[PDB]
Amino acid sequence: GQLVQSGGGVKKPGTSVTISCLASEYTFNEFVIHWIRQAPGQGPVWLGLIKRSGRLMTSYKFQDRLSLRRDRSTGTVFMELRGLRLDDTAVYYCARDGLGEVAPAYLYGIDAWGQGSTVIVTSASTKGPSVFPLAPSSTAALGCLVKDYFPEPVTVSWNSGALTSGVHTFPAVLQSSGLYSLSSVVTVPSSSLGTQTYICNVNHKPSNTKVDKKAEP
Amino acid sequence: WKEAETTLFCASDAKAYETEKHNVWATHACVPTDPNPQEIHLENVTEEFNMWKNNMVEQMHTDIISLWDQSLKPCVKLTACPKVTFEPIPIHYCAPAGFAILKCKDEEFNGIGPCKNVSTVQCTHGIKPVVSTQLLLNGSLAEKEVKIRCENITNNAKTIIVQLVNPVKINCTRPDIRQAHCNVNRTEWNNTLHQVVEQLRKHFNKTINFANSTGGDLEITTHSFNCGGEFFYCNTTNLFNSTWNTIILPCRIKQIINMWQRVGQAMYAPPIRGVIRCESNITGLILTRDGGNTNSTRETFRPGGGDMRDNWRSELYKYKVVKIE
Amino acid sequence: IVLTQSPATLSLSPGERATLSCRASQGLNFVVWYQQKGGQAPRLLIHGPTDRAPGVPDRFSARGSGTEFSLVISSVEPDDFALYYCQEYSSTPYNFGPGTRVERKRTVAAPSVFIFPPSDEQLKSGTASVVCLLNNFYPREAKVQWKVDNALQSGNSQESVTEQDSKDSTYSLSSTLTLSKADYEKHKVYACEVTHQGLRSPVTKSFNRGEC
Ligand SMILES: *[C@@H]1O[C@H](CO)[C@@H](O)[C@H](O)[C@H]1NC(C)=O
Ligand SMILES: *[C@@H]1O[C@H](CO)[C@@H](O)[C@H](O)[C@H]1NC(C)=O
Ligand SMILES: *[C@@H]1O[C@H](CO)[C@@H](O)[C@H](O)[C@H]1NC(C)=O
Ligand SMILES: *[C@@H]1O[C@H](CO)[C@@H](O)[C@H](O)[C@H]1NC(C)=O
Ligand SMILES: *[C@@H]1O[C@H](CO)[C@@H](O)[C@H](O)[C@H]1NC(C)=O
Repeated sequence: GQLVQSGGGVKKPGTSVTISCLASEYTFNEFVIHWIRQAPGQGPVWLGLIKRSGRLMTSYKFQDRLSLRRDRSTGTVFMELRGLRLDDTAVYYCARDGLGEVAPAYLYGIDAWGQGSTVIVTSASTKGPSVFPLAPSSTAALGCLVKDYFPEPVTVSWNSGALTSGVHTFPAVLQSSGLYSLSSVVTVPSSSLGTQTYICNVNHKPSNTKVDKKAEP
Repeated sequence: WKEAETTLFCASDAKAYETEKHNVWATHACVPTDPNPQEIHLENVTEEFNMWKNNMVEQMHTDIISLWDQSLKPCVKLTACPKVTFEPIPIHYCAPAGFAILKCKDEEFNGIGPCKNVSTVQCTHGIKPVVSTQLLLNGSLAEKEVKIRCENITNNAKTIIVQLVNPVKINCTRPDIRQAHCNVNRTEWNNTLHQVVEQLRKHFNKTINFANSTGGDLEITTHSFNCGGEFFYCNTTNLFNSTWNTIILPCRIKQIINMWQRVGQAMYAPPIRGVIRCESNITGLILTRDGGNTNSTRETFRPGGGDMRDNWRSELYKYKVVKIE
Repeated sequence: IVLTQSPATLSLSPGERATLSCRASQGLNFVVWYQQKGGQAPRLLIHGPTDRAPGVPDRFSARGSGTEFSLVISSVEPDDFALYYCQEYSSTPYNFGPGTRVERKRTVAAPSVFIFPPSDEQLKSGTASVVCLLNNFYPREAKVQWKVDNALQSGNSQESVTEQDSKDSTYSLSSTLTLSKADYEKHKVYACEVTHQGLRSPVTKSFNRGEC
């Protein structure tokens, strides 16, 4: 719309990542451009900014690993984040702000954002999930645990998609390995546990992996 | 009659026989100055000013932009480049009919807020549009003491503009055909740093330190300026290493420069052989403070620049426009 | 400076007046506010200085001074259920608040709690996952605590929570405690303890290793 960007993606730990942010001439000429990241389930974190003067400013907490630069030839701004760690995994935005520095109104406020660049730091390669069953108790609960796959997404259905009532498929969590894991559960009558057959159908397209696993007592 | 933004016009004593490009521009865009210019004092009147939220600055910026685009335009990045004579002349900005300029004559006006000894004028003083970073050259000086100005000193992101009261001559000279250098008196510069540290000290509460620029484009890390049509880039490391309770700066001329006025690049011919020398009055500085990680032992200030609006701001700070109705 | 927001969650019915709070460690002139929905970038609501950015509807207003600021939504619409962050400009680094989640109000609902031992299949892989499921509860705030033979497990479990269900306005939550096999084989009693408004005493669900 106003700010385009094209940052990297999967990075192995220890490496560096460079994210560019192509700006309109007006924004680039008149506005500040922040670099801001956001990890999953967390709020935004300010990393640094580039003023229209060319001044570079970085967050004290990233200054040893973070380098900002601007290209006055093309109207692009950049951030390089080095020594990547799994917890640098986040969506990275460049985003503009007049900062009381534009000519009319003199307003602060981040009014235009780039689309964001997702950076995932890990050493994991494409991998299909292992699907383990979560067996019913003694209303009963049953499910599938879909562990250790990369990258997203996996899809899960039950009984070939013929079971939607009372099903919860949790959003995936990224484990300390750098591989994902999720669970898919369903609540069902205790009377039907003896007779009704329950099968979760998992599909991880990125690895051409499809598994149908029946979890039973 | 309340502050209103409108297009001003400019006046100057440019010379029509002269192909010097400021004279050529001014001849077309500006008019001759009024022989006996009137200035009227406004008794019992207080009026607010804000140099950082001043449209006059923007108009001047736009004007100088069109000036460079008309006068200089060599080649690159998508496009003839004869050499040109470059030496800024003073420009006056004047109010049309139905408008008026208020001028703050208050001593030691820090740039923002109430001014009580306000007057009205037809034209601004003559302002030479000197393009420079980190140091302000050939500008105006506060009469009483150095004056430092900021939108909010506590916002480290916000630029600081220092106005000197004694000027410091700086002589730059080119007799490697691209190697040049600038000279200034050390003891007087030490004393300049001192008069700045005293005013910074008024705010701090903190022991002051000066460092060279941390990085960025060549234009803002060095003292970048024009001289005889050639673009100088001077290492200011020697001006800005200091800690508080003659100096030769090595310079380089660059053919490939960034255009301060738009995205792209300009490329010029190599400098002419022979004699290049500029003797300039250092009259102010643009500084930036690090913040974020200060420490009770050091406050770091570094040479700034890049947004030329601040250059204009250093001269237009005393003025505001109103719709006289 | 630092900004803190309250409450963590605001439960509201459509039509009700929402007021979100932002507190600053030192004196500020203003703060700006952002709305964020999942998967999208923040959307500026309130410019700085105040009041509100272009495109922002009338129901949005903001106020405060000094240390204290708030964002007010006069009559909440379905579109307004989202996360709201405040943001500060006093100096770098510019801090964002932790955010206040606005959700749909409902009658308190206790979770249905279930626990799942690691499968015999999984134990082969050399790892063991113990899962505690909390089904269809409200409000969203709930605390899970793991114990292995009365040893509090800290740092070695992970929780995941569904989005508020569009049909019954409840949440569900999983907590997975991860142990190696060797460590799992070494302990008998595995338990998860749940604390929640819908429970008058925290509820513990547990199992003994090797017993059906
Ligand atoms: C009052 O106006 C005079 C000019 O007549 C000016 O020099 C002086 O600075 C003004 N007053 C103050 C307190 O500055
Ligand atoms: C600037 O000067 C300092 C000290 O004189 C020197 O260490 C540095 O390398 C110089 N850099 C440039 C780009 O001139
Ligand atoms: C700035 O100073 C540092 C050391 O003081 C030096 O390493 C660097 O090259 C200098 N560069 C400029 C442009 O002053
Ligand atoms: C400064 O002024 C002198 C005399 O007015 C002039 O010769 C010189 O070229 C100017 N220098 C700059 C950098 O404007
Ligand atoms: C600068 O901003 C701070 C808070 O952001 C405020 O306390 C201070 O008063 C402002 N500056 C002035 C001159 O008021």
